[PDB]
Amino acid sequence: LSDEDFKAVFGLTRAAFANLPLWKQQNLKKEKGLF
Repeated sequence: LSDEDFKAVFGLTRAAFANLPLWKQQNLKKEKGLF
């Protein structure tokens, strides 16, 4: 995912996503298109 497209997916840039705690990253990744 391109950073800005990633932002379009998750609402925040990859940097900001990584700034999030592991569980939050996992939650967002699950929400993306896993569960």
